[PDB]
Amino acid sequence: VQQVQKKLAALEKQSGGRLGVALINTADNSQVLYRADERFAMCSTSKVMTAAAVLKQSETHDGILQQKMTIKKADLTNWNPVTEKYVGNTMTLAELSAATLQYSDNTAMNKLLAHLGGPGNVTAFARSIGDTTFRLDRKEPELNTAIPGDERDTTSPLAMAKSLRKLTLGDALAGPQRAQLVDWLKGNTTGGQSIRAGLPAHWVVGDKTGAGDYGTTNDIAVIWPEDRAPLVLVTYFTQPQQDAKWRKDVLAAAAKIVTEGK
Repeated sequence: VQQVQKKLAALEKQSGGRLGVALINTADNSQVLYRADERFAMCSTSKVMTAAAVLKQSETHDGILQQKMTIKKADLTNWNPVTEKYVGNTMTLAELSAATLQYSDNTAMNKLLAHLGGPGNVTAFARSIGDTTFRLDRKEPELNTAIPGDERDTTSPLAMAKSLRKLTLGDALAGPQRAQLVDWLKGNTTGGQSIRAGLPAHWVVGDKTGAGDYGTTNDIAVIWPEDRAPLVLVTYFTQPQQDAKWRKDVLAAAAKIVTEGK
């Protein structure tokens, strides 16, 4: 309760980094905030707003998700778990969206950025749903520099939590698109050691992870605790050393602290 703030404060002190948490309990709209208004480098978590921008398009242009793009060996980047299997072939916007959300494929992200016309467009979309904090400035892999004091490609915990609620539970997207985004998040394969690790095994979760220089370790998610009201949670973490190691365990601990008894 008031002991939640003490635990979070102590968890950050032991971590040696800077922690950001925003929890929204949709049961009564109450919130748990820790540095909720400070900016953090989104890293791969920015892929959710990006994918949602494409889904928004599909609401007007029928069959857009079935539109193809060719994959060239010169498109490959530092992380191509899926795209590298299609070199010299094509991929639909649906496959690219899936590849970037569930495997955090970097080449797939840049493909979606090209389709949309650049990061400025994603930023505009954000603005269209009432988010005045979010901002995307670069593509993969540069957007993961996470340099202290740099505002490029950042956002705040509380603002990313609200936008995720709007996209997955609110009216920012239409029915079909909303469901498709929820299914993609639920199929993520990278969140095993983060938020999920701090929750009871049988709870249902949808999330997107993030990792960048300065050991920036993030994760955003929607959590369905048995038959109760869903919880929207954002855990952002970054460190002092540019080459610091990732701390997925710090997000897991923060998750437990704020969702205990929910």
